Amino acid sequence: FVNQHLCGSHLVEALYLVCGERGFFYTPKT
Amino acid sequence: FVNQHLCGSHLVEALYLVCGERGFFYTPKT
Amino acid sequence: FVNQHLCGSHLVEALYLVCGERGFFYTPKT
Amino acid sequence: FVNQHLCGSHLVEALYLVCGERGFFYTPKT
Amino acid sequence: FVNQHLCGSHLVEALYLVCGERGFFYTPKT
Amino acid sequence: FVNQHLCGSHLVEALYLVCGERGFFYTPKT
Amino acid sequence: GIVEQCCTSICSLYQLENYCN
Amino acid sequence: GIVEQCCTSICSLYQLENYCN
Amino acid sequence: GIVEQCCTSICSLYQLENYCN
Amino acid sequence: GIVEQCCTSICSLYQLENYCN
Amino acid sequence: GIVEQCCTSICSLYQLENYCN
Amino acid sequence: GIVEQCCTSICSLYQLENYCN
Ligand SMILES: [Zn+2]
Ligand SMILES: [Zn+2]
Repeated sequence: FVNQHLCGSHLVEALYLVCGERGFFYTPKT
Repeated sequence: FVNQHLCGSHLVEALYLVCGERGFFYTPKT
Repeated sequence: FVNQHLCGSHLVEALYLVCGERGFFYTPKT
Repeated sequence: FVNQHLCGSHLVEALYLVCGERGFFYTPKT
Repeated sequence: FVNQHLCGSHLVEALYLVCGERGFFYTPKT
Repeated sequence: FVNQHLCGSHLVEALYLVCGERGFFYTPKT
Repeated sequence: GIVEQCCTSICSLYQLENYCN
Repeated sequence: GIVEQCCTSICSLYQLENYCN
Repeated sequence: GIVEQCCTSICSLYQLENYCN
Repeated sequence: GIVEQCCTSICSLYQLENYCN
Repeated sequence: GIVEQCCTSICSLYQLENYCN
Repeated sequence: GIVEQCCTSICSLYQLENYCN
């Protein structure tokens, strides 16, 4: 199987799904 | 990964991200 | 009135809206 | 179609999909 | 800082966030 | 702007829209 | 109204269509 | 399939009902 | 309209307040 | 089933993967 | 913290802005 | 960064775990 592009708010939604309680940082300028 | 609490459309979003191009079936109890 | 494109997670959200309790299948390879 | 239980932003998403290019008004009680 | 494009359902989600209880109109033909 | 009641992924969506290209940290209590 | 009925109870897509322009 | 009908082309909410169980 | 201002071009959350009731 | 377990309790992404085609 | 306050109570966009980088 | 890896290119859910705290 191959993956797809995750952009904008969909990217942060995916980070929420994967990290949950751990929290995460979203730093697009990095 | 972490455990998830997922209701309503949030569950289908999670299935979409987990399954990708494989697709999925959504089968709620009735 | 004319319709719009429904792609990615927005497509599955729309299937959830339309099918609800009936369930649905999302099979993009088909 | 099926009946829906829709709160918060989920209701505006549903209005967006139902109404399309017609647009809509969102008028909560205050 | 510079802003980004808000399209489709993401636009109405943003209107919900900004207007909330005040309500809003989404009239794309205007 | 209005006050917000935001749970789950809705909070991360709001952070995404408020912060834009600045990015953000999501730090739930554990 | 509709915003409240959909959330406290249930509503149909046909009832929502009344809020289209 | 559904992606060709609804994403690449356009489809209505009625056509989406084709993919309900 | 709103699509031209916010989707085709870019707009701020302050400009979105123009479309509140 | 899974739809109910995820909402009334909690579920893991590995449990969700069983619903992939 | 903010995640909890927004969900159990209410919060403003100005309070959220403090979590921007 | 994350946008280059996951949006411009493609990434897996495993690679997203790199941005958890
Ligand atoms: Zn989108
Ligand atoms: Zn929700």
